[PDB]
Amino acid sequence: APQQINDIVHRTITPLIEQQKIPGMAVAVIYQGKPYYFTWGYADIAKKQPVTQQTLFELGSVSKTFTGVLGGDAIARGEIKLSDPTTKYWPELTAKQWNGITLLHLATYTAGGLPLQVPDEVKSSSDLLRFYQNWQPAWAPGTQRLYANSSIGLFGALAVKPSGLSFEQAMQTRVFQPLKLNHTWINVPPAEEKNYAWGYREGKAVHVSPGALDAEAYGVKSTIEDMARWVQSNLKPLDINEKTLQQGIQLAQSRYWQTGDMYQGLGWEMLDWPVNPDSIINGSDNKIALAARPVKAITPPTPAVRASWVHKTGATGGFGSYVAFIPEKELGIVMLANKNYPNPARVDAAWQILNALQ
Ligand SMILES: CCN1C(=O)CC(=O)N(CC)C1=S
Ligand SMILES: CCN1C(=O)CC(=O)N(CC)C1=S
Repeated sequence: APQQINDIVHRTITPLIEQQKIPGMAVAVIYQGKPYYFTWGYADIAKKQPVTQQTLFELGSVSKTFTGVLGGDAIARGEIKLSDPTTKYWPELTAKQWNGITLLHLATYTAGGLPLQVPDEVKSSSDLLRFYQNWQPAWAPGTQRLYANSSIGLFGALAVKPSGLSFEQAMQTRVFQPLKLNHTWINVPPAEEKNYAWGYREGKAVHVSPGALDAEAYGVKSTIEDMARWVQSNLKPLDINEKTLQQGIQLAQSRYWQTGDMYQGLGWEMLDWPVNPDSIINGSDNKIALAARPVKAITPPTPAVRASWVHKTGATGGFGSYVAFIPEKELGIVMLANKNYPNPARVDAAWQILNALQ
């Protein structure tokens, strides 16, 4: 790799790992469309297993970008419309507050205050129905963005209903496989378990627990190589042969809502490039990222803007991940770690690295 890339990455990531006490980390830098890989530390401390390019990390919320793209693919297939009412795909949802709440609203956290987490008490499908039936919005639909697994999670579930496929099957066959993401999983098969890093929370080794709509909201695990390929795909959607997937990716980066200087896509979030680093750094802090904020409707949505900082932070109990890229520049980065460390530290490192290379 170019010594510039090596120095920039190492000078940035080494202190980050030290300061944040990150056990293991993998980084991919996409420079002029080509990936460059870097690994540090341990995937499994007790077994002294190092991080490698084949190490599986929990993506957490970065999963929502796959979910967004899968939804976009379903739109392109004509199987769903984002303008349709939610009740069209879930007739049992008869409570009156669901009037006027569309798939768009679910996909973009603008339904009116759906909670961050689906309650752990929800186990069966009937529990799930009861939950959404009894949910009372704090706001009118399409007025406030509140980041929520219960929102985009339900979107994912409904988006694949007409296809007849389970969410996992739709994702595998319509997204993972055509993009040759051969080491990306919703459920890690035993054959791949040896590469599945442990997460670390408070010194304890942890993996993500099963939960309602987990697959749809935070259930993807991937390697640094597949995630680099994921970024390449989202950098250059036109190079992709499957028409609907190609279109789906474009739709996922459309700008549907604005709050502050940020735009909400399907899973992906975007800002105009060049960005104010303080804005994306401070904005990633949960006190802002998880806050209720008013939205300006983008009518109609702006098609994917090449001059954008496109990104997503992700977390599970034991993992912290970040993906960012700039389509106009053929420039991107993936940061995968088996510790959930503060978002602003992730974004700061990413902007430091990409800015030096642009
Ligand atoms: C649905 C119309 N539309 C958009 O709003 C944005 C976009 O990028 N594209 C192209 C795939 C379309 S068709
Ligand atoms: C349910 C997954 N998960 C976590 O475990 C921890 C966390 O901070 N976040 C982000 C809100 C998520 S989605």
